[PDB]
Amino acid sequence: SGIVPTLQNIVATVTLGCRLDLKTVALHARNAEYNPKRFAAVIMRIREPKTTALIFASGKMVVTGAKSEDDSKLASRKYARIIQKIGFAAKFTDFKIQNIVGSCDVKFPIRLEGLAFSHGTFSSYEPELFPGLIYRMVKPKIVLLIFVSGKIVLTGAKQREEIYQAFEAIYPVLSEFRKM
DNA sequence: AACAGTAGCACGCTGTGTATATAATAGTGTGTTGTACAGCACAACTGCGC
Repeated sequence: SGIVPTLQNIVATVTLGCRLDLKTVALHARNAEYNPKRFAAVIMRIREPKTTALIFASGKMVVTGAKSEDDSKLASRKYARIIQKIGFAAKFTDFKIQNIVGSCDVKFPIRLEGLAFSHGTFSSYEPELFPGLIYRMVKPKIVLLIFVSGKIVLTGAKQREEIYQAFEAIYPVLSEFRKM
């Protein structure tokens, strides 16, 4: 082994606590998009940490694109400050990470059909529909996308340890189904 | 007759469908409920006439 998964995307939610006028928000923000007809939220962005926020009239906000939990909270506080600077009585509350995505490379090809047959109740593999095997782990409850190349995607985690836990649990199985 | 330029065709590369999680919230679609409108031979009935 020796491989440890790399975090790729962190999704979080934040309650600003006050109602927002989206045209005002979009108008005053330096990096905003807002087309009511397409989606009901201002799509705001900041350069550091590089992230994207979906800002709603209710004052709720979704922050995505961060590569670390630190970066997620940091960028979230920053978006909240922007809203304040524009003039609303916003508050940075209820910061919570909802989804963590990770990925790695085991460095060997995998026999997906064998794995799907062996771990049938957790696996779903339809190569004509999507080339990767969808593995639904029980403990921890994580979803893994397994590819012939040996590249692995882990998602559905609320905490970093779950990403790490799942990979540790899957590695022996990937080894059992290697090609070379 | 030869050379240069322009147009057309073919090939290669980049971008967007499929799948995973996860939050946000008002809309859109579907289903259900309510209201309104549109071959014998003999056996029995029944029908007609006295």
